[PDB]
This record gives sequence, structure tokens and C-alpha cells, in this order.
Amino acid sequence: MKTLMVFDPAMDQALVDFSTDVQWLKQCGVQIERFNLAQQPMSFVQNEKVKAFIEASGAEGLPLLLLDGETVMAGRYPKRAELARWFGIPLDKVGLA
Amino acid sequence: MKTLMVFDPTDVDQALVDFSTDVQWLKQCGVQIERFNLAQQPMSFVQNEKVKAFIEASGAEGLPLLLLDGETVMAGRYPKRAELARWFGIPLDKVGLAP
Repeated sequence: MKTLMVFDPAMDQALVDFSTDVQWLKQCGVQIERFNLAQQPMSFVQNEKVKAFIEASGAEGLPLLLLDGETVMAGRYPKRAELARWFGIPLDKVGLA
Repeated sequence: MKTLMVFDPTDVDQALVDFSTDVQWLKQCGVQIERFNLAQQPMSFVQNEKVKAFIEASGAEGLPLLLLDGETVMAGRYPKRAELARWFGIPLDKVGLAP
């Protein structure tokens, strides 16, 4: 199944919401993994796309989201519907109308 | 100066209108910026490899996508002027003098 890796800034309603949205999504059975520059710094050096994004965009460009290794978003977090669409999960399964 | 390519998805947001104001500021003073959309330049979305992989991974709903010297720098929203200033190395304007 698809995996989303989220490379977060070191660490607002946006983040509050995302954390909520990650809960609905995981519980529908999807695989989401988060990495933070503060607690998992090597994950950022060891991933080639992440390293190169940070060189290109700067760390202020984060978050970077990769779905099965591919960039799908950078510079903000997705809405719950955006998540659902990436994961092919029906709306009514992740608390949305 | 790095070069910027913008792959655009709509009817006039606002951050849309600010971004296009920000584009002139950058063009009027130096920067090469090319913009592409699927209504007018759809061949560019298949011919640029990172753009093509992006659409397949994210969906076209994932636009915009911004490349700086062909490197992904943002996707899913437009950059503010201060972000562009950082990408391009545009220095702070001086005022002059705190105690």
C-alpha cells in the first residue's frame, strides 16, 4: 500500500488540524510516517529528495510530503480531503461529507 | 539569478493576484520566470519530467508546482514575496537606525 512520509519543520491551527487529519487517515488503515528536523535529523540527510529540497528551497520551505517516494506537496499541509484523495479512501471513511 | 518555472492549475483567488504582482516585481528587476498551464501549455506538463511525475503522484489538484533552476521548491500554494526574496537572494532594503 501507499506510504506518505511527512518531513516537518522543527517542532498553530494548521498543525492542529493536520494532526487531527492524520488520525482519521491512519485509522482508515493507511501508512503515514512523520519526521521532524529536531527529533529525526538523519532522516533528512539520508533521503535524497529531502536533502536536495532543503538545499533548493531552504528548511523554511518545509513541510515536504512524499507519497511512495514522490513529492506531492511542499510548503504547506494538506487538507483531510487531499489526504483521502492521495490514499483513495472514501470521504465517509475519514469523517467527511 | 536562478530561474523560476511555475506550473499553474482557476478564477482569481487573491494570493493569485499577489503572486502575479510579485512576478512583475521579479521580472522588472532581473528574474527569468516562465509560467505554464494545462489549458494553454499542456505539452509542458508531460515534457518536463518532474512535472509529469508530480501530476501522476499528486494529481493536477496538487498544483501549483514551482521549480527553481529545475528543482522542486514548493507545491500546492504560491510563495509570498519574502519566500521569493529568499529563493533569489534578494537583500533587505535599508531603513536606517535602531538605538
